Amino acid sequence: IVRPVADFSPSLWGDQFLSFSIKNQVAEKYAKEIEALKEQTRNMLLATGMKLADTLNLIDTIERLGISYHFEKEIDDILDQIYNQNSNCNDLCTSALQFRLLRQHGFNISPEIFSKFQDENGKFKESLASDVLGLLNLYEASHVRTHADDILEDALAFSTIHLESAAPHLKSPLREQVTHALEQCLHKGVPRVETRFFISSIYDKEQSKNNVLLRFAKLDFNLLQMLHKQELAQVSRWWKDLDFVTTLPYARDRVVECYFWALGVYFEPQYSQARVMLVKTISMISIVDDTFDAYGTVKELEAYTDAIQRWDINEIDRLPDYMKISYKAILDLYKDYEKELSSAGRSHIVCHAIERMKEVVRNYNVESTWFIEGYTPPVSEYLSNALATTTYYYLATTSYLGMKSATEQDFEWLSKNPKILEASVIICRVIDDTATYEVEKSRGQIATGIECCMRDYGISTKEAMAKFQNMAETAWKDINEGLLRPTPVSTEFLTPILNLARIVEVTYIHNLDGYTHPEKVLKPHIINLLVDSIKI
Ligand SMILES: CC(C)=CCC/C(C)=C/CC/C(C)=C/COP(=O)(O)OP(=O)(O)O
Ligand SMILES: [Mg+2]
Ligand SMILES: [Mg+2]
Ligand SMILES: [Mg+2]
Repeated sequence: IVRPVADFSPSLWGDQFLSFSIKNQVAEKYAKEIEALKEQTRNMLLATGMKLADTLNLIDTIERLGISYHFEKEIDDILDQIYNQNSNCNDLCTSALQFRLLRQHGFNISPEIFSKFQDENGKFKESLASDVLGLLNLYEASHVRTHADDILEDALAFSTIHLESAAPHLKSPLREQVTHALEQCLHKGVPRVETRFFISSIYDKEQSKNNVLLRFAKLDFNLLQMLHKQELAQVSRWWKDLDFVTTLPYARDRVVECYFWALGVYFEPQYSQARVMLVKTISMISIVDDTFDAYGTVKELEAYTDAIQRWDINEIDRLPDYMKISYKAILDLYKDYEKELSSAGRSHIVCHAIERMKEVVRNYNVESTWFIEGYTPPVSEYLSNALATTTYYYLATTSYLGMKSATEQDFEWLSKNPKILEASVIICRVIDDTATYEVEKSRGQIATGIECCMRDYGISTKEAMAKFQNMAETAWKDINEGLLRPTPVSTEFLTPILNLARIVEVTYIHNLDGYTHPEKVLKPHIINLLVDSIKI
């Protein structure tokens, strides 16, 4: 008796990532020049007597070039002084850039800086329609607004229509920059993805470009990439020596895509241990999801759920043979995590990710019960269960394990479901439900998010999808507020949550599943970050 037929596609990568040997003489040549270039760039930033506009473009450029992680103190000192001087007598270009940079760094600059660009209605003067650089910087700023910033309600609609109108007659590479911004704003994009584009497609082709910065950025990207390929190789060998590819054939083989996810949360060198731990957890929870979703009967899913709650190797024999495989690999993974952290006396913190995982599994089992019964809950009740099945409470907790500065007090903050984490989870939930509604409705999912929304409020599929779209917009306003100073925990521990929200937006862009169907969205990203170097 049982089970379903297989419909998931295999790893489109094969074994091309399994073996990477660093050219050690090259790695050392790149690092040699980067040291030199890094200090020239420090002295650019610490130059006395620059104009406001010149300082902001410098800082903007270093950030989009992806080398700003080298200068976090310098950039901060400078923005703090800009914030505290209240300078605005400027143009739309400089004002909007000033607003965006300060807010992204948590400085609660007043949105009244924009009042001089508006009439008596809080609607932007149409005489600004001929100023393309002003419109571009306004467009990017409009994505960083909060609930206190309703003066900016018109800014996205206003800049968009006039950038669309101007774009075809613009010189290059400006035209390519405007066209790309309309597809993907800076604030909600994945940082490595935006950096690759900017270095190669834009800055490399500017006539105004600074040669020192460009070469710095190219060498730095390509050097980090060698690190990332080493990480991916070692994770690929771990996945292979597990061999779920042949013994648990019902599950997707997506370890490379899971690594891309992890790289989106943080790309810097100091988080290499954190990235390796995170990707192992993503790929394992993905197998557990396919067990609930694509193979296991209601009886054995109940046994799997209770074994996860009790968390004890003694429990394996109460499970079907095929569940013994994954269950043992899960218990083993956390015993590994404990050993790796034993060297800095941080083993005790592992228990936090584990409790979050038990929670994910309970809700997988509820979601299954709803399916068998054909139950369509209220939107209220649907959310109470379906928020945790995004796994985002659990990946956020897991992202802290490998960060050497995460303290127990940091995990306690996160355990209370703070507002910035709840918003990141809400974005994942509603975007995934909008993108995959038809996919599931076709194969009997009565308990799908949009369908609860339709039955509850008594509305069409169009109106349901627009209410979800709107929940996502509210959630971004709450993320943006959550970054403002004074912060509840250090900023280092907020950025991973923000980056989780960015991954959703990039993966589900234009509205179909990019994780299940990687060749859609992710394949070109993975090639640009992890296969092709930037050509010097
Ligand atoms: C939610 C999400 C996009 C997570 C991305 C990162 C991650 C943990 C992937 C694991 C596998 C997963 C949740 C696939 C979605 O399919 P599904 O339809 O079984 O997921 P669902 O039950 O959350 O809709
Ligand atoms: Mg599922
Ligand atoms: Mg699934
Ligand atoms: Mg789904």
